[PDB]
Amino acid sequence: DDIYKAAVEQLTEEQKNEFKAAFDIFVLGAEDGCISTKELGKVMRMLGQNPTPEELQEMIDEVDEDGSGTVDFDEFLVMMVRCMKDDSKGKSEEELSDLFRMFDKNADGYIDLDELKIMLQATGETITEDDIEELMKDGDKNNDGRIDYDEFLEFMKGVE
Amino acid sequence: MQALLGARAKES
Amino acid sequence: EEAEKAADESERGMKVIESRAQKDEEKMEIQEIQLKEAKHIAEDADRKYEEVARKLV
Amino acid sequence: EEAEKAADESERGMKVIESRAQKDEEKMEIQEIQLKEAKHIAEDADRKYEEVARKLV
Repeated sequence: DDIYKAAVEQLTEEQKNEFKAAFDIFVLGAEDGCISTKELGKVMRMLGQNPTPEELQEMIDEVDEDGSGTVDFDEFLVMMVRCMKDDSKGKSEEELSDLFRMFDKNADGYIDLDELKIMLQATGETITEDDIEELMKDGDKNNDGRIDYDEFLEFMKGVE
Repeated sequence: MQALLGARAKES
Repeated sequence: EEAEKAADESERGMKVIESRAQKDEEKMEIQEIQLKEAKHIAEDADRKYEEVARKLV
Repeated sequence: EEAEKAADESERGMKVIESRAQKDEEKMEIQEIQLKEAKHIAEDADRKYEEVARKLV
């Protein structure tokens, strides 16, 4: 959920106070005052849409930063920055291959933790082996100790 | 959001 | 006299209805809260099913 | 006029709370039916749990 909380960070927080007032409104129909699954149904009919107990509960999961089983206010910010289809360039076989050429610096086919640390250190931004290794895992669903390209897709899926 | 909030059309 | 009887019938009605509305409102909230729980039991029932079914698998 | 208005206003009171009882009644029936089904799903899922738990065995 660090993408939605980064949007929170990268965007202004007065929109977040706006969503706080909207969440105060989201006590209406809320036997909890919050946005739970049922409360997401009623908040969305208060918001205009209506997701499903799976869609409401999954947005909950999709806003479960803490795993609070609800859409909390912070989770409601996540929601408002979460209910569309925008993450672009769909980097896949073609584009993530263009990338994997450098992700897998090796010109071989595996972003090992060294390939990943090198690519990150090349990003210019601050790099941690927490970063490098969490991203290894996001890769290493096959768990090669080294991000394969399928691991690379389980890692950078849609991410741009 | 716009047509709903009318004069206060703010969120989206 | 009839208007007062009507005041009493529309007021009693309102009170009977408020009582009924309250019974139905409580049943609504009771069934809604319990629905969320019944759904959570279904999620848990399906969850325990999946844990055991997955073990079966 | 006061008695009739008491009846008329209490009747409007009643219409709103009767409509509320109706909304709450419909919703509690909906939630009750959904509860029964969420519970039946849970029971079915619990039955499946047991079907799979005994089949797990």
